[PDB]
Amino acid sequence: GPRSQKQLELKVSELVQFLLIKDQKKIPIKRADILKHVIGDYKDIFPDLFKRAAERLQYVFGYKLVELEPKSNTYILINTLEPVEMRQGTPTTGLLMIVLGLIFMKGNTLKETEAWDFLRRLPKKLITEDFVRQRYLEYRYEFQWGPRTNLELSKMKVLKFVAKVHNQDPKDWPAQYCEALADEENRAR
Amino acid sequence: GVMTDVHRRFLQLLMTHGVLEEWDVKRLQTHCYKVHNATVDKLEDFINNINSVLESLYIEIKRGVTEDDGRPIYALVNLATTSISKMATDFAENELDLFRKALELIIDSETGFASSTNILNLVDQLKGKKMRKKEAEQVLQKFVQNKWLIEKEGEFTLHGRAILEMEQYIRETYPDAVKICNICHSLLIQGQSCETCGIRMHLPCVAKYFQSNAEPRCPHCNDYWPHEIPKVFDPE
Ligand SMILES: [Mg+2]
Ligand SMILES: [Mg+2]
Ligand SMILES: [Zn+2]
Ligand SMILES: [Zn+2]
Repeated sequence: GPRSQKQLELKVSELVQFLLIKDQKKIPIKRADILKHVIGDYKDIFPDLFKRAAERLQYVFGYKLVELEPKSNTYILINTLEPVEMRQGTPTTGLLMIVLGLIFMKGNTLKETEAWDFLRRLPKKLITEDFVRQRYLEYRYEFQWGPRTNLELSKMKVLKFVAKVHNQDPKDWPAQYCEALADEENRAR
Repeated sequence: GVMTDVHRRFLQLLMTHGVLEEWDVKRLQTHCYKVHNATVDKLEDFINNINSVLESLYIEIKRGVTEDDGRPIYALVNLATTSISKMATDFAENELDLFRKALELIIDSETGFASSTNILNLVDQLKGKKMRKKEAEQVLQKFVQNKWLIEKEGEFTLHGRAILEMEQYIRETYPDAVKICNICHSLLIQGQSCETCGIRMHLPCVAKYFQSNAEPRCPHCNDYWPHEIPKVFDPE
């Protein structure tokens, strides 16, 4: 029918939304699915329309819309940038992070064994004994953070970390969190 | 308008996140600059810029403020009215319909909160293929994880983000059940009402309207104001 400038701009917008939303799922997106769920009667002018989606998609959000296999009839989103709480990073550092993590979470102090059975699960004994030389303080086998770390990380960062594992961070944090912020403020002076 | 990689990367992030509080978006804005090292515009000026290359998409980085304590949030929101779809795309038919049903309850609810149990009863109603309460309890956590829903004490309210996204939709769809603040005049999900009127206003609105006033009086009807006046938001 009669489609104004905006009717169309709205359509491309709709499409770039569709794509954006899907790519999160790393689907990948089907041209027919694109056609059923967005184009409707605007099919006649689609290729030009797609072209626009593609460009806006690239230009405003910096995503390259790409068919993944030639003649796939299927598309995906590629990040043009750029690219990318503690960071090709070391293997052990993750481990540590987890551990210094555990420690923050159960009241800044935790017994040994309990973690250990639970840890192998996911060089244990020896690496964590030497973790002590630097990052750790252990008595008897109770655990605390140890001096080295606070110079290298924060209660907040450890939080961001434990956060990112499940994602989020309001819920496991709030209890802990409040000090973590009282630490962020503590860090200013 | 002049777009930079810093701007696109901001948008990429702002989206993977549903919504962000003011400081987190400046923490963000600055991040993108430091990751792209120049002078960093007043976050406010930065945004307006972007919002302006967005016009042709008829979508905007929108600033809003929470119904529980008036924190500033920002989401990427559609100016197009029929925003059933940002979620329509994200979830299953049955999941979407569960949201509807839940939203439907949040609105009628005097509180703007609905019990989990009241919601789950609606599970046999659900369109788009049978699910069970177990499955349903997860999905509700999904909506929470994605900032469409908020929970307090096994009850659920719309997330600020939800409102920013779908206010349009909602009002057009539930005109006789929606509530609007005086003052703001915007959609209002939870807030204080007057006992004499039936007037309602968002907490933060009640905070500001009666700010520094020793005798808060109901604006319409001027009766004495029955509820505790919140102290307006400030960075602390
Ligand atoms: Mg790993
Ligand atoms: Mg062994
Ligand atoms: Zn209001
Ligand atoms: Zn009144």
